Amino acid sequence: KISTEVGITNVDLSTVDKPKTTRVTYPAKAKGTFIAFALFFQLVDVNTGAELTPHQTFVRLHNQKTGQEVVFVAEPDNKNVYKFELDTSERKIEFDSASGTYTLYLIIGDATLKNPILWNVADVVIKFPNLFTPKQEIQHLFREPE
Amino acid sequence: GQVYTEAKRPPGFDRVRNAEIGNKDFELDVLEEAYTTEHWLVRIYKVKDLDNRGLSRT
Amino acid sequence: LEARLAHLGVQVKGEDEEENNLEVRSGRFFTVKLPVALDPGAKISVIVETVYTHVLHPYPTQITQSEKQ
Amino acid sequence: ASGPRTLVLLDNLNVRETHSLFFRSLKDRGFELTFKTADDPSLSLIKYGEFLYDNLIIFSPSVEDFGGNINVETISAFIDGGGSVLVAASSDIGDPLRELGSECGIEFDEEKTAVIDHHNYDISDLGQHTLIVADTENLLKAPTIVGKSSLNPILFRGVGMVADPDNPLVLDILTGSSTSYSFFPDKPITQYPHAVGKNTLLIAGLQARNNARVIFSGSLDFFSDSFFNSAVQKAAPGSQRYSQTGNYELAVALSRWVFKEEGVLRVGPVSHHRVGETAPPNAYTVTDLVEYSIVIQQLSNGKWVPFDGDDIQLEFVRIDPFVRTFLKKKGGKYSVQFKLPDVYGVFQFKVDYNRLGYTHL
Ligand SMILES: *[C@@H]1O[C@H](CO)[C@@H](O[C@@H]2O[C@H](CO)[C@@H](O[C@@H]3O[C@H](CO[C@H]4O[C@H](CO[C@H]5O[C@H](CO)[C@@H](O)[C@H](O)[C@@H]5O)[C@@H](O)[C@H](O)[C@@H]4O)[C@@H](O)[C@H](O[C@H]4O[C@H](CO)[C@@H](O)[C@H](O)[C@@H]4O[C@H]4O[C@H](CO)[C@@H](O)[C@H](O)[C@@H]4O[C@H]4O[C@H](CO)[C@@H](O)[C@H](O)[C@@H]4O)[C@@H]3O)[C@H](O)[C@H]2NC(C)=O)[C@H](O)[C@H]1NC(C)=O
Repeated sequence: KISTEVGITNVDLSTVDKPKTTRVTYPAKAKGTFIAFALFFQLVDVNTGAELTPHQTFVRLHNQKTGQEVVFVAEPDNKNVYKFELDTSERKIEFDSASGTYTLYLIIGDATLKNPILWNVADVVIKFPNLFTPKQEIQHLFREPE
Repeated sequence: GQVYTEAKRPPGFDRVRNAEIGNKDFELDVLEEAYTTEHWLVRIYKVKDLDNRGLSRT
Repeated sequence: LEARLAHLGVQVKGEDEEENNLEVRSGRFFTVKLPVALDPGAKISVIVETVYTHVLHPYPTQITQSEKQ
Repeated sequence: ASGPRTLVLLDNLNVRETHSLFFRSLKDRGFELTFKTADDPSLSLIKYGEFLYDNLIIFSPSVEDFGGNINVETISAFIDGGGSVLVAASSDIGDPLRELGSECGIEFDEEKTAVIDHHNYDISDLGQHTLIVADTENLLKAPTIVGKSSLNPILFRGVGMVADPDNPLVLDILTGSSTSYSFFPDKPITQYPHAVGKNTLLIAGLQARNNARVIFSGSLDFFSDSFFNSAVQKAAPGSQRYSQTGNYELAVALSRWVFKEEGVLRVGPVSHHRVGETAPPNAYTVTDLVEYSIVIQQLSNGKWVPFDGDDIQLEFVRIDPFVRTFLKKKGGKYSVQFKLPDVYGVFQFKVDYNRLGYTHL
């Protein structure tokens, strides 16, 4: 039960080609705009070469205009490198409404680490395609005498 | 599909159409029974109210 | 049970009936005139009979189709 | 309102001592409290078709046999008879509690799953980062359900839940921070977690169609005497350290709301007539001015004072509203005058006042 920094090797943002790639360090809000998209991860402990799977490896998409937030889990690959991919044609239920700009937050939490990161990497562009409040007033339209 | 309408027929027989019933046993989701005359000639049900706890059914 | 009384009739052992006048002197006491006056030390079998109505209430108000009220 | 007599279940009788402050406050309002062991045989909510205890409180996680007459079906009948039920759960939910939650539309998580946070867990957790510090930012933002004062961060140590998107009634009195996922403490995640995002309510509450408030509270630990009197400071470096948790005010407010004390609206006599008359005439003629007046009361500490009633909407409807106007307050009555619509037939005055944190009308 010894806690060490989570660390990051290379946040590689690679736009999907319906394939140019860009790379950014951990404290660097990626410059540019990406329109769809799969990004590359590389988590590694510090003070000792050790990639350590953290209990929480999410990817949050935030819609600033509408306020909706969708969270995507990340799966480790055979190369010990997480990969997040957005089809732009699948997940119609997941993404009902298309928003021009989406915040792409990164969340990495673990029981035995001491550096919970929430820094957003860059912006994403996706182009896949109540009762309690008082209701609007209705006024009858009277007929006209001849 | 339980009443024996005829002397020698399958239980749940229909005299008018001379055929056995298909959906032998089922439970009405919304229509609780209210009255059924002695000869089953006129059946009166009663639409249930909206569910209290707001469940999908009833 | 004063506001629930049905017919209330008095009797005397044997074939006889008595008149019970209704008066107020409070639970609307009934005055009964004995057929024969009785001196001290006498005994008179008065078979008072009354009937109360609407005094039985079902404690389970809403029984299902198959229950005992 | 409802009867003072309340029956409270306990996993062990030693809970009353640990839960002393809240129970005392709950007894300030004249409530009669009867504590029964969760497994007591002589546990009878209903007897001879008449409910004994008007309100029910449950503080017993780790239960699977409620007792003689207490069943999920019986509790459902209770809530259908106007009872108010309060529940709790701390990592030991049990199948009966999950069934009762499912009936009302709240999907309790797995037995061993506790809501977790890494960005916001206070220094007092001493172990897995599960001592969620729910901030006041994310809240219901209502005046009746969560009070009207200002609160400090509320400590929560329990199992999260997720509201069903079919229920319109279910209202989320709280929501977990964007980082709370509510999964197994120590196990890898290979599938989508339960309420991974802002959907982990943790204080979800119901409001039945017949006005039977129910408040499925996330954690029993939330009502603990230690939580009421403890200090809060998020483990994030350099966060503020409030001296008082601010949990007591929220607990008292939710207790008052669930027992028909803080918000209740009763509809008084209604009256409608031609302008210039005194009695409701049969069969109003077409294009005839009509005046409607309805009194409404608010139950402020039992006074039954007149409701403020800013926005109450009258609807003149046949199958769909022909007219929809705003009642005007005048001498305690909500009165409006409007010409009847040209179309003839049967119609319905239908004053409907459904607002968040209030009674239905
Ligand atoms: C025999 O039996 C039959 C069975 O009942 C009877 O048929 C019924 O007749 C009624 C009325 O005649 C019909 O209702 C009307 O439907 C019209 C078309 O349907 C709309 O459907 C969509 C809406 O669907 C739902 O929407 C919400 C969602 O929750 C829901 O609340 C709502 O109830 C509805 O179910 C919509 O998107 C479509 O575009 C269609 O429009 C519809 O236009 C009518 O709406 C009118 O009228 C109602 C009440 O009459 C008002 O509440 C509406 O707001 C709207 O009001 C407008 O007209 C009024 C005069 O009639 C004005 O006073 C209002 O100001 C408003 O006027 C605006 O619009 C005008 C132009 O339209 C402008 O000139 C104005 O300036 C304003 O801008 C109404 O809902 C039933 O649908 C129909 N039944 C069936 C099965 O079809 C039949 O009447 C019987 N026979 C006889 C002789 O009576």
